[PDB]
Amino acid sequence: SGELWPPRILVECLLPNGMIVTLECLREATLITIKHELFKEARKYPLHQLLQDESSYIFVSVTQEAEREEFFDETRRLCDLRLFQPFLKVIEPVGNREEKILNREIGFAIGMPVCEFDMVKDPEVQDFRRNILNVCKEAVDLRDLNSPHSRAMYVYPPNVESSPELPKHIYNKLDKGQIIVVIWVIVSPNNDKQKYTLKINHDCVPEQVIAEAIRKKTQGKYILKVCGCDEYFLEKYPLSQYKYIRSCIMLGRMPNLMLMAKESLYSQLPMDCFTMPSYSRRSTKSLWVINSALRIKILCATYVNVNIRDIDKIYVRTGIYHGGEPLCDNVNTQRVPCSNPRWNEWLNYDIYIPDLPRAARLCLSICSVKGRKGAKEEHCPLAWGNINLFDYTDTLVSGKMALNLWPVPHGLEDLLNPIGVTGSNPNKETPCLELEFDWFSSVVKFPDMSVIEEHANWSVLRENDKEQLKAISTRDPLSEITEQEKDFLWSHRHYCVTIPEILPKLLLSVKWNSRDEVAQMYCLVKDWPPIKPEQAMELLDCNYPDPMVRGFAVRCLEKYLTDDKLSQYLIQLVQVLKYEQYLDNLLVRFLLKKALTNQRIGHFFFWHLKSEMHNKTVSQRFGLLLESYCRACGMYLKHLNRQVEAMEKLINLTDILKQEKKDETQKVQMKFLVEQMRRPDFMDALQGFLSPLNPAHQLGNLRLEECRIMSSAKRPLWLNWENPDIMSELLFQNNEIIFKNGDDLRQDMLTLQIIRIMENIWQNQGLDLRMLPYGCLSIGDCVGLIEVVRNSHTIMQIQCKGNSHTLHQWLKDKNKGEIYDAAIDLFTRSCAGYCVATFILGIGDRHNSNIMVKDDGQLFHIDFGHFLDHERVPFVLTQDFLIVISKGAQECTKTREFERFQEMCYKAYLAIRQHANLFINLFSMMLGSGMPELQSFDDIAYIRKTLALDKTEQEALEYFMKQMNDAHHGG
Amino acid sequence: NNNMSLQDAEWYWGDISREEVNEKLRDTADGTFLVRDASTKMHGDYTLTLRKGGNNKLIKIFHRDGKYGFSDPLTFSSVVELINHYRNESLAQYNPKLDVKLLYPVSKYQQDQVVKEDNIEAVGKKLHEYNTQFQEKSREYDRLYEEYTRTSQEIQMKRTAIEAFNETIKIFEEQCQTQERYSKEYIEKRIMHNYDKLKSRISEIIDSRRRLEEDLKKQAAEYREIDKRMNSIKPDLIQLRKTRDQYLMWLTQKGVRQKKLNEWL
Ligand SMILES: CCNC(=O)[C@@H](Cc1cccc(C#Cc2ccc3nccnc3c2)c1)NC(=O)c1ccc2nc(C)c(C)nc2c1
Repeated sequence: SGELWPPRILVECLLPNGMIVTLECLREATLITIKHELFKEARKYPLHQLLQDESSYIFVSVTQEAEREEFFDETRRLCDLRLFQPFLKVIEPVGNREEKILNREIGFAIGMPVCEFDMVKDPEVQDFRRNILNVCKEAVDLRDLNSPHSRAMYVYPPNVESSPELPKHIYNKLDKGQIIVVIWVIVSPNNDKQKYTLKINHDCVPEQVIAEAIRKKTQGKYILKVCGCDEYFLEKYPLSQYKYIRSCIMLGRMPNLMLMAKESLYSQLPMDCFTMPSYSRRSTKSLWVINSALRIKILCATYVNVNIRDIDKIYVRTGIYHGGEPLCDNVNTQRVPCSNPRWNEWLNYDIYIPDLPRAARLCLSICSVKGRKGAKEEHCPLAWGNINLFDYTDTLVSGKMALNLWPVPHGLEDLLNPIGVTGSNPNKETPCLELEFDWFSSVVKFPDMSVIEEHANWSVLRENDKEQLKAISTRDPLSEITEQEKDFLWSHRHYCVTIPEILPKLLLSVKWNSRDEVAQMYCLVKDWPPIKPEQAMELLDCNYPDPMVRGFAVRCLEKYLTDDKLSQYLIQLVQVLKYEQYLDNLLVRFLLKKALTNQRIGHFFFWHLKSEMHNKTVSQRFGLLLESYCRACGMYLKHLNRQVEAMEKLINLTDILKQEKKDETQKVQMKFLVEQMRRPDFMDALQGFLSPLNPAHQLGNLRLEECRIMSSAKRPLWLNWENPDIMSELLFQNNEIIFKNGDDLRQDMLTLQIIRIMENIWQNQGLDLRMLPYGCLSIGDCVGLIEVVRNSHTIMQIQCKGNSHTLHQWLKDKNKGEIYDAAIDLFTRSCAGYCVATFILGIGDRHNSNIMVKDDGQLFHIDFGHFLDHERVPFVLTQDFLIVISKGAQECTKTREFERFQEMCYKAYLAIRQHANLFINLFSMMLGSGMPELQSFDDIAYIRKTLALDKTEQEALEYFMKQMNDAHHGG
Repeated sequence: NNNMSLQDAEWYWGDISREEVNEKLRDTADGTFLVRDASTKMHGDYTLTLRKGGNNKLIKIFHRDGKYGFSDPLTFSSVVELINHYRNESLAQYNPKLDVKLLYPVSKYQQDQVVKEDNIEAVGKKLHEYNTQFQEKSREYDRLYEEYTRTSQEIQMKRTAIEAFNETIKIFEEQCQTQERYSKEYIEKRIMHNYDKLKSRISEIIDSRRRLEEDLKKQAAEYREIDKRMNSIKPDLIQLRKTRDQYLMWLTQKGVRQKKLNEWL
């Protein structure tokens, strides 16, 4: 689709005078080259006297996606034109030259044309595009306010920790508060690499590090840099705080730093141009005065897509849902024959009109009931929808409304879908429902602060209940809440402020069906003490839809959530960007401020949003989000257009390799990819671009000597890219990456995020369970990038390259020396980590081919994309692993080394169970993501079972001991 | 007499998880209820779950020195005595906001009558037959869903190409209108060959768009028709899943372990 919708290409140019000329032009010819020759050729026609000046002419044609784009960018070749039909119209240029060039970079980076966003006339989208430029301007001003240094902070942000304080176990690995490091100063234009060795403390800042280095060479214009990648140390932080240095000490290796002059870095950074776009220039009474009852009329359904013979009667099932909880009983319209869907019935609800909360959010459905067989009639949903009862401008909906109904998602059994996004199906081949709302002779507006505040305070220091209040706040969010606790919490709500962590539990105790208690709760939430960022993320879930609760949660995030924590929780924070109901929320104005301040966050903000545009439910919401980000991202639009183009030639390469060559064997496929990747079109695209998995790594000349189709499951691609950095021999010699096409990487990406979180919990607490969470990234629909972990072998393969003693003897083979006793240790502290983690998350079966071992004895899994499914213990220490752990002793179960392996697993399981609230919050935000094994709150109930959260601390361990003993057959 | 054994009562379901009881009270009449052992797994709790107002409530039954009740006055002696008192008297005395009493108890004896062939000889064989039917139907539905997704991508792709052909016609028609204005200077007194080619190209493009319009119409019908088959298969998959799990739930209490089910599934 990139080139055309041929050995000889003929374009039928259309001159303004109307000379339809058909001429042949080369594909490599640019737009300017064909423009110059066409005018010379057009002069032979009898109507050549009417031609005007050449410079006042431009090309206009049709793109693949039907966008009539204008070709101001004469630099682009014919292949890059993305023409639909071979033809070319010449008209005088109109509009602004710079604005349309930017509109083409944004259109290509997003994947859809930007001109499509200006067709929609909905007030919700239009006033979002115009009013989202306050944050975009504010962010751009902030990063340009200070010296050129502030420009560098955006481009090369620090990769730092959340805590300067080193853990006790880590701090003992460096002696007397001092660590050694090597500096690789380059002093001459000719490559003269010299290394200086110096002793630095764990508290010194890079300014002090620079001062010591200059002394060792025998005001500063020099800044540090990680050798082998584009990471810089230009922030006034302790040197031990940086993530690279922490990794170097904890893996026990040599940190290598290089010296770069500041002026060399600043000249690399270009200027920024935020041109203000074109669209930037361009009787009511309160709701509480109404005393009627909510009545809604379902006129008819235009189309329904179920069989007449199989399905007898259909009906419409509705309900008013305040973010998951029903505000009243669901109402059924009377059943009608499938041939003629037509109800015209005034549905009546129990909700008093002033009782309505802000996020009323009526939910619809169209079920089908047969009743021929079975006592319980089988209601099978046919469609679903959602309608906000209050517009974005605090106005109750009125008058007839037409809604388009989505199809029911796969693997969903509920008649309604309260989790679905409020809106209408853009497609015009879906069931359409006609609604009518009551009209109160005026526009109904939700009350302001004054009306709500005056409702409160108008209607109208303990002994032992503090213990119960503390006990309530320490339970799981999904724990058993009883009607006696909810009564107890609400009666003692004024003493709940002294325990700020109890807010998520107290909001569950409020009844939104009444405006008396809702008004009284708004007073408390107004002056609630701030809570921890890991607990304020709980309020951003689906269960809390109120604007004040979600507004309060962001207010805590803006002050508490840091840059490194934000990067960890970026997948979830994007996922709670669909549970919001209005486009002009507070989360977007908070997420975009960070994405326009950190290029490291901005790199993943783009890719996380870009991957979810395949779904049509959030294609428009995220399209407007990326268009505003891409416009104000800066000069990163040129880098983000290199990766999108590079990752599109790969998709086309794999797609024709999957379908057209499925019958072909690997031998022909190997020679087929050799020819296809040989073409200069792929050579230019797949070279010299930043890696999507890490903005710091650069992918040099794609090395073709070892770049072959992996002979594995879904024919992946194993691609080698050299390291173009000057000092590359210290970090990476070739950045290997596996391009998985046709496999869902969203489940794997979430699994590795939990594994990253778990390892932080163990290391911080005091354990030293070392595991390998590698890099994963989903880019589009069923397409992902997987980072290769360098030297490694599957244990299935390791038994042929070297009987149960094969794994131990192989480890003892390439570990000769004193280091052998440390290779088994690392094989133990990594075995224990992946046994607790797999058991808790319930990852799928673990063969001897999903298990990877490094030359140093480290162990890690190729995490399957099927978690919480296989109660079940996936990883059991086989007879191969038990020999290595017990130092080769035949009495594996009773040795001291295996005893220390059990007490290592027990301390790990107890540590995670103490931080079980964090893992429950993370799993509860990906409900609307669409993973088949995580779509409802009953799926997270598996986590609460394997962690034994219901039982006590001592009852939980005997649940773990028995569960492992069912396969290990011995303690 | 007024206090029977909880074991023989129909509403008391024993020990079931919260997720296993939400399905029982799913889309049910308001006022239905059942009593289950508390999730915390002590002795004598017997939390009561009730469906009122469209959502599932929970009520804990306190127990101290051999009595039972909701609040601290533990007047009622046994659990069966307490429930039978609130079936004939609304819960409004306990709480003004709780109105509907325990109208329709969820019973396990009726579900026992639902199961055929209590003898073990037929339970084992019938489970295999139902699982084979369920697995075959599930494979059929997964094939239809994959096909239905594929046709969704084709009509979306074909629809966009229709939009492009509409715009190309507009550009060519707009270019033709310029010729009508520009040909006035010549007709009042080559051009004829040029005009014929432009008319020929537009006519062919009109046919090309029309063929695309017809092809989309045929593809749209297949997209709709298969969506009818997919919607009809699902209810049958629903009924088979209930009965297959019912036999497995009845068979799993004969002394087998979960590891057998994991390997079998
Ligand atoms: C499936 C079993 N059977 C095989 O034959 C295996 C055996 C074999 C040999 C050497 C390395 C490996 C590996 C690996 C690997 C490394 C890191 C990974 N992180 C994440 C996910 N998964 C990973 C997989 C496997 N071989 C391959 O899968 C294979 C295919 C193409 C290759 N092409 C090149 C250029 C190289 C260097 N190695 C390749 C390895």
